[PDB]
Amino acid sequence: VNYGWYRVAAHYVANHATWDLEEFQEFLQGFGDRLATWAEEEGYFAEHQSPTRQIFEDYLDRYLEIQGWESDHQAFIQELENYVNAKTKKSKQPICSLSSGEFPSEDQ
RNA sequence: ACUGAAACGAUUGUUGUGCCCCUGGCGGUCGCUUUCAAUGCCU
Repeated sequence: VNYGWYRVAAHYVANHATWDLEEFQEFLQGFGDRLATWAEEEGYFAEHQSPTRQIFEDYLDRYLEIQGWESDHQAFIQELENYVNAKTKKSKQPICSLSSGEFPSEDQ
């Protein structure tokens, strides 16, 4: 619940108590852009992963066809292998509740 | 392991509370217990 920041904010809002909500939002938009520039001049944030692009490129490769595309037989073994292990310690995230689990899944 | 193995939409609850089959009403009207009779017969 990170109670400490509510004390920080309440000091800045008490010191500048003359503000209304809209001239406050004009402050905080400038505070965010300072934070953004400062974070990337120091390099203090990561180039985070891109997993949904990869599984989406593989979703297209299984299920989209234009006439005259080359096509392969799907490896349905991976869809069974993921079900056979869905309740076994060697599965890291839960299996999909809306589908078979042939693509990587994550908690809802 | 049947997309599996076990699997209570459940618990509690008043169709309730008030209510005059009520008000008005003459068993009424007409009607002779009537009609006839020797306290009699003799001293």
